Amino acid sequence: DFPQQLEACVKQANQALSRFIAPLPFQNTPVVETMQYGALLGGKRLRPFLVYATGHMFGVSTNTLDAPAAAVECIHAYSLIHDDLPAMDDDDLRRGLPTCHVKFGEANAILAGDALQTLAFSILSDADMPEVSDRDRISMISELASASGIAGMCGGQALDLDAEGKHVPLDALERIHRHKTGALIRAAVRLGALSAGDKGRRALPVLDKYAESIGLAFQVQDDILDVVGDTATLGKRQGADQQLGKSTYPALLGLEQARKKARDLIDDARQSLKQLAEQSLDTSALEALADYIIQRNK
Amino acid sequence: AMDFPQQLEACVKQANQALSRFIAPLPFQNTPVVETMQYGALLGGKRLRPFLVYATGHMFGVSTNTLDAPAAAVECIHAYSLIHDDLPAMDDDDLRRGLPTCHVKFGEANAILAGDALQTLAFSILSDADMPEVSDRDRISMISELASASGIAGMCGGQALDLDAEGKHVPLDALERIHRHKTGALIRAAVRLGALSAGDKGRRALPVLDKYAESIGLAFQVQDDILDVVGDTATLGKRQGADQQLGKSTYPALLGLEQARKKARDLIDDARQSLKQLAEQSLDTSALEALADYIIQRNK
Ligand SMILES: CC(C)=CCSP(=O)(O)OP(=O)(O)O
Ligand SMILES: CC(C)=CCSP(=O)(O)OP(=O)(O)O
Ligand SMILES: CC(C)CCOP(=O)(O)OP(=O)(O)O
Ligand SMILES: CC(C)CCOP(=O)(O)OP(=O)(O)O
Ligand SMILES: [Mg+2]
Ligand SMILES: [Mg+2]
Ligand SMILES: [Mg+2]
Ligand SMILES: [Mg+2]
Ligand SMILES: [Mg+2]
Ligand SMILES: [Mg+2]
Repeated sequence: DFPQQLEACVKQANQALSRFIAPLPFQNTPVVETMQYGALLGGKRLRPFLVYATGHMFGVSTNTLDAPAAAVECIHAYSLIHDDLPAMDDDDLRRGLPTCHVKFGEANAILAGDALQTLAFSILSDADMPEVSDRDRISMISELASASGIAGMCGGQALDLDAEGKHVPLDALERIHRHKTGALIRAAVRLGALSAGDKGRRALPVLDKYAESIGLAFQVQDDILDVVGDTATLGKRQGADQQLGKSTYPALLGLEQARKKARDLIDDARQSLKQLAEQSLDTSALEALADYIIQRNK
Repeated sequence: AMDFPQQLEACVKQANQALSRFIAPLPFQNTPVVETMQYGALLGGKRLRPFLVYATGHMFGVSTNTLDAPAAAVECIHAYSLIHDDLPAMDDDDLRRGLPTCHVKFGEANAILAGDALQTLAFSILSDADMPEVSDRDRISMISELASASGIAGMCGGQALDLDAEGKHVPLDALERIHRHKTGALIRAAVRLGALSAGDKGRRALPVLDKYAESIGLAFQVQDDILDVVGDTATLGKRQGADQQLGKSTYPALLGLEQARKKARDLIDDARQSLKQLAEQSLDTSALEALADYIIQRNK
């Protein structure tokens, strides 16, 4: 039952984040309230899911995986807070609630996003991960940083800002999505595998292919749902991309062709999972998620 | 012997070289966002935090080349913090380091992402850069420290209290709290990163180096408050009376100029008292003595 595994992942990840947010100073001040709101209230937690599902393949303990799970979700949550700001996408709705900058003001959203970024790295450097070597811990931190910064998520966000109003062609659009979305999703998978020493790293070339495909599919589905989704189901505004002239898969290719591309990427993702079930790994959660990425309505 | 003004410039040249070396391999060169990081990180600034890193590591025989990593890292964090600080939602400044601020020059969006990227870059340097005499444990401790000094327990927490204190004329203890977090934490991290580069010898010095750093840390910000009142815009690189314009809670606003000055003097008195304990173990404290003094003698 995949919806129960989602649900359980959400609960598990939220307690992980709360564990790491609890010892922080300034509890019940605006800025920290904004971090909790942005990190913990709503969300599918698909990236934590990727961390846990990857790590679980190699038999690493869930409790260990809480660290990298919470960390990728901190980067993710920070990314949404900034992405909603007036200078960026100017959204007032996210996860069925007023966005961070709307409820707490711009200054607090900005700072809460900054602080969440930093918390991702406190967690990866300070958290208990019993069976993870120092060298491996450094590799997780290195990967998360590269995936989140100008070579990954921030760099894609900048390609996205520059492509507003230009209706860039397919190759450039692929480049935007792979960076702004794909990179962090590949970091999730990679953090899961990096928790698992030699066997985890032996799976990386293939898990990489898997991650690059679901990562891109995830963003084209995000683009598709922006066009055809209900504001009430999505938790954020239908038509937000059209309204700003964002370059997207549906705007360029139309809906049918964009759905077709997302399906091609999941077919390919499934091929890469087929190679892992040959290294004796149980890919069942990673397959269910890959389907879910393009079948979901939120 | 020792000629502070040329050490300061050599440190700027060395830190800029280090920053540059870590930015060059990055993708999207000559695009608005990397232009914004380069502008905000490299064009001007005193590089006092890198000075702290270098000077501290040098006391323990640590190689300058190794120290380029933590030093560029603390300066990456510092630079990001300024870009976000000047934003219209924050301090709404149009002028820094003699030039238009990143948001005026590049747009708000580009300034937010440049800042975001510079923070991340800080952690990519500490995780990736070569640091041959530094152990894994010490590199993790460098990351953990920069992290807790940069976020809500340090610089960001400090910026949020600063923002909350606008128009609220907070008393001395709450003002000290603001300054120790928003400014102190990162200067202390520069010192800690220098010491952690030296492994065990550096760790044994931390209790004391912390006392030093805690005092120059606070001093830094009270002198920054004083300079906001009495400084020439053209010398500061930033607008005189910006604090007074936003109702910021500052040392001079609360205590007046004489008393803020005296508090800065007293904190450097204390900072140099701590450094005497380190010179007693035959560590050369002269560069940190000199910097402590420059922190309240400076006019920018
Ligand atoms: C926020 C980041 C880095 C990426 C996602 S793209 P987006 O602006 O389309 O995201 P939403 O549709 O706003 O959820
Ligand atoms: C920029 C950070 C984190 C702290 C310093 S306080 P400030 O806003 O007074 O600094 P400036 O005077 O704007 O340089
Ligand atoms: C497309 C994207 C990177 C922005 C939102 O991603 P998401 O649909 O996983 O958002 P949630 O965390 O709210 O589920
Ligand atoms: C007061 C403060 C922490 C912000 C500016 O610090 P600073 O005077 O070192 O600024 P520079 O990097 O421009 O020298
Ligand atoms: Mg958005
Ligand atoms: Mg966006
Ligand atoms: Mg979208
Ligand atoms: Mg300020
Ligand atoms: Mg300011
Ligand atoms: Mg100031």
